[PDB]
Amino acid sequence: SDNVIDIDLSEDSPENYLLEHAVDGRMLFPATGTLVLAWKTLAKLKGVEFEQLGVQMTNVQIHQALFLNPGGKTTVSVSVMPITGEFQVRDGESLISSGVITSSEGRLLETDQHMKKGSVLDGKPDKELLFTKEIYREFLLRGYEYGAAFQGIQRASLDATDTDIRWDGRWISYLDTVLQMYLLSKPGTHQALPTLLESVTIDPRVHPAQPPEGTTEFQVLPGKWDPVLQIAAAGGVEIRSCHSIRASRRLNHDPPILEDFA
Amino acid sequence: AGPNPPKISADSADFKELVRKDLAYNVFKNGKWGTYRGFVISDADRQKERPSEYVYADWLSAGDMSSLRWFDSPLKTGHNNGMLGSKMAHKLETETCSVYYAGLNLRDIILANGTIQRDILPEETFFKEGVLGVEFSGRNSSGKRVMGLCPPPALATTVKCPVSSLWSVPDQWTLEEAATVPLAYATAYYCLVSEGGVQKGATVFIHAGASVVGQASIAVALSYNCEIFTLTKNSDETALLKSMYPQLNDRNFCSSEDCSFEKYIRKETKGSGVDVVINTLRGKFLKASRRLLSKKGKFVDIGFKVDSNTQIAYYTREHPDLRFQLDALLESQGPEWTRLFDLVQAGIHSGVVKPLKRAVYSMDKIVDAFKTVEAEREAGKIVIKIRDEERQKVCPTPRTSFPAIHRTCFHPDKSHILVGGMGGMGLETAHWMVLRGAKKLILTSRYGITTGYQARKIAFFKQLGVEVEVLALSVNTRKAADKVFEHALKMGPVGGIFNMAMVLYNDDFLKMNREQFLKPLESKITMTMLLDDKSREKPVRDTLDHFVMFSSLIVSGGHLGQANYAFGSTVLEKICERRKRDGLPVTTPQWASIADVGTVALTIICRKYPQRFFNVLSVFDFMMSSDNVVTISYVLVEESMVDQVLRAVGKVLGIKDVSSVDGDKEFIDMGVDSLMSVEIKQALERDAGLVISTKDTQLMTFNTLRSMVKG
Amino acid sequence: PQLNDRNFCSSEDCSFEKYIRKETKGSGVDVVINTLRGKFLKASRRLLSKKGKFVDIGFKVDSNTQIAYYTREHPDLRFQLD
Ligand SMILES: NC(=O)C1=CN([C@@H]2O[C@H](COP(=O)(O)OP(=O)(O)OC[C@H]3O[C@@H](n4cnc5c(N)ncnc54)[C@H](OP(=O)(O)O)[C@@H]3O)[C@@H](O)[C@H]2O)C=CC1
Ligand SMILES: *P(=O)(O)OCC(C)(C)[C@@H](O)C(=O)NCCC(=O)NCCSC(C)=O
Repeated sequence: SDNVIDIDLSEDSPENYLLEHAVDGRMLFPATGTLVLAWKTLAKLKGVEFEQLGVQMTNVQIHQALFLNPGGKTTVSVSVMPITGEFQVRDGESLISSGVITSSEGRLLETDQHMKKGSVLDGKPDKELLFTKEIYREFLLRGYEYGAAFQGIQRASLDATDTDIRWDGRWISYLDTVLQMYLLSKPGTHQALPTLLESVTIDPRVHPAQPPEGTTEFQVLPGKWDPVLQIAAAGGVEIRSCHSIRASRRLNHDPPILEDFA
Repeated sequence: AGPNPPKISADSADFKELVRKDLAYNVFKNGKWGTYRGFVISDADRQKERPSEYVYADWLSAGDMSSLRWFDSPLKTGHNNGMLGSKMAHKLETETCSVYYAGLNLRDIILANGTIQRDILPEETFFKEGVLGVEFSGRNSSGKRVMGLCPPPALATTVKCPVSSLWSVPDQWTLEEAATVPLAYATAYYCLVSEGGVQKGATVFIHAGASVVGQASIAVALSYNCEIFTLTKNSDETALLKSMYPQLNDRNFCSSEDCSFEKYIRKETKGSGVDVVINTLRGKFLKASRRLLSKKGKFVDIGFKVDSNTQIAYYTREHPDLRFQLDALLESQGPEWTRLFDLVQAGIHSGVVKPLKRAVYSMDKIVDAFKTVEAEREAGKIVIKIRDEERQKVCPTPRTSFPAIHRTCFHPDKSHILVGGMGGMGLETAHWMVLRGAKKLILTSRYGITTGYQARKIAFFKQLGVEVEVLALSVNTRKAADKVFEHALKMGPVGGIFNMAMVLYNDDFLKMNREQFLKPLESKITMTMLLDDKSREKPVRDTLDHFVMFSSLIVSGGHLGQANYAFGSTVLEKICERRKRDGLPVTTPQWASIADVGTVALTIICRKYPQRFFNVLSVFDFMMSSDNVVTISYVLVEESMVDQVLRAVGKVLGIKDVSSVDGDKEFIDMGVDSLMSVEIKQALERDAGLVISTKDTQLMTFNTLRSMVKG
Repeated sequence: PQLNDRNFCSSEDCSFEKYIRKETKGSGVDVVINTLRGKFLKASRRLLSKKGKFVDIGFKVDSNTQIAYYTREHPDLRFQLD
């Protein structure tokens, strides 16, 4: 009924990076993807620019998975109720997301992480730091195939607490890199697909503006995972109490052949 | 070589014959000329069932109730898997029992058919081998006949039941009857006497009166002299309940087909309502049941298929989640549990607790038993008969074997050496061993912990309760080998030696000096002989249980520039066959390109695709439980609109040839969890105009799909 | 006199949840006598222990909460002494 979004997954579309996010060969729409769609829809309803709007989503259920069609086009029909804030992303007669989105003009951020300037991960040895190669070896072994646009975390501690998330302008990818601090906070071997983010605040007025066009040395925003409150915060974003559902692992190749050298 | 060994020397006789044949590979073994060849192991053998003393029921594919099989139980090692993390905080005293009958509840069916993931269960069961079965009835270690509840898996042949959860079977019930009592009546007392606080003369409303928990709830309430209202599906259930409990008239029965009971219960109680509501139905029946509550009434909701809003309530502490409380109590076994233990124990003596109806299913009919519970076409308990009860009342359990599928397990009291295990496949293999039982690892390297990824996982293991010792020692001298095993016997008996070391130097054979040649020959020859020698001498020889030597396909496929690595890798493959001649344990995986971990991790070499590590460990589990020495494992790389969508839909299910499989076999029969169905559902719209329901997906054949796209 | 400065928090902002959870070593509070509304009510419920009890005696309940009382979803304890 309200704003209909067309995700163009073509060769040179600006949203071609959305294909660099797959789970064992399944190219799914990011769980934080629906957060941006709902966030942008509220701004369009209000008439303000989505980057000047401070939102707060509550109880964001990812009801069902959206399989992006490579080299094609997918349509969603985001719908936000004017005063209550009930938002809903849907495709035809199938529900894909739900929750409540609210805007405000005051402080929406609980943790005081939007004030941190540099990075605690300075001067530490190489054996007390994780780098981009090693962080995404942990994710890959669990089935999360991240590409180059979703590989935001540049550094971290062995505790997974402190990070060096990268800010490069794209919002669907940045909100995912903040949700990766949650995934690497629960070491394991199974594959979990997030299905409920209880609270998300994206106050952009305390968040660095979009990089000047043509930039290549994108800056890094310090982030932190709060094991007490279960809050993943980095810059002007927080995700609190995100739950996931285990999923069986799919073999992308064909079954191996076992022989007996005799 | 036989009594007449060949005499191949220049102008010899046996040699001249070889030259005439002119064969590129001549090996004299077992007294005959031949060739080393890789013979394909059929795919049917990976699931071949062999006799095993201790077995337990699990699922091959999660969410499929037709994939339940019997696997080997680590209880052959005495202990049980999942002794990591929280499970190490409760030092419960346990009694090892031999299970004779295993009870089947709706909790097991819910987990088996994918309605709930194992992560909803108590955190102490996160690393358990399986999550199926809680109640049982068998014989303890002393021969006494016992029954009780234990953390899963109780659907096995041996359990380690806490001594505070074990009742004694009265000398009137057969072991078959005792298998129905524990959980049904333990939950009835929890719902009524522990959570509902029932009082004498109170009015209680019980949903699904014919269910096993429903029947138990009625018996407890009647003992409390309550006014009972129950929901019965059909007249057969109503008649059955009346026969079991003569105190029930036709006035105490309603219908679960519609929410018309509300007026009946609200008129017969004169508007006071019902004091306790044991709720299993959902939707509008849940709302109507709440509205019947008295002013002090309690609502106990034990349904499993909760909605989304009420699932949020559980997360945000709005409501208490009581559908997995018996499981949680059994982990802690604290004051709350002992109250239920006393209540049920009292009930047995006072005659309230009486065996329910039963339906015995053999072990091999586990799949049929699970389907019977799920359908709920008839009332009664479903119990799997594991053994046959002896005529005596106190006698030892005869030692017998059951057919089961392989499952590698490692002794928790034995130390395992992982030479070169701090890298690539070693760290993700040590993780596998920890999950499967290993709790004592000695990882060895030339330098030590030198990267942040290593330090993170070594810290992860130590957190889980594993004792990891990292030695920076290369075993290239008998002195070093003694030191490594000295640090091993000080942790525990040495029960495994894995060599996953590699030092590659790649160059054309002609351009390699002596030093450069023997670089990959230290971790594959010099080591493997020093580790082999130690395993051949006591005390390791008696204790040693696994001896694994990882190798590569260069032994059977060859490669260019890696003449040295080929030489060493083959000698490792022959040192692991001398061990077989002498009867010692030995295993030598012969891998191909592998993904996600190591050398390849940093694609297609010799046309062979890299394997996913979660498969490397699936076949590796097969490799350890096998009789052969070397098992080669590698992966090789691979119209009308009606056939277009069929291929895509078949590809989702994991079928390579859609035409090969039967056209009359439903999708659920092959296996369609919860994500394959949505992918098909969105694909039948993306590819064609069809729009189908998710539930319709699992009950539709390939022929139906073909006949539907044409329409 | 028994109470010390450690036993007090501030009602102005929802920073007590962090402090209480840290001071209780993650076990949570066994009983909550709740009068505040909105984000303070949710935060108080999240401090509840596994057995913890939530007693809500506030009078100015929200419309959704009031419907819960009518539906028998929750008990209404604000006029129970009466
Ligand atoms: N990776 C693959 O795709 C394939 C693997 N394999 C086999 O599987 C294993 C792969 O392990 P991978 O981690 O991938 O190889 P890597 O090169 O990734 O790391 C191997 C480890 O070997 C250790 N190592 C080497 N020499 C010694 C030594 N003398 N003493 C102690 N430790 C030593 C190194 O530790 P440090 O660096 O600290 O000395 C290194 O961490 C090897 O055994 C290999 O033969 C078989 C076929 C292909
Ligand atoms: P059935 O038990 O009904 O299955 C429910 C499923 C299909 C799992 C549904 O809840 C679902 O698909 N949820 C996942 C939503 C999702 O993909 N979120 C994360 C985006 S992908 C990522 C982490 O890579």
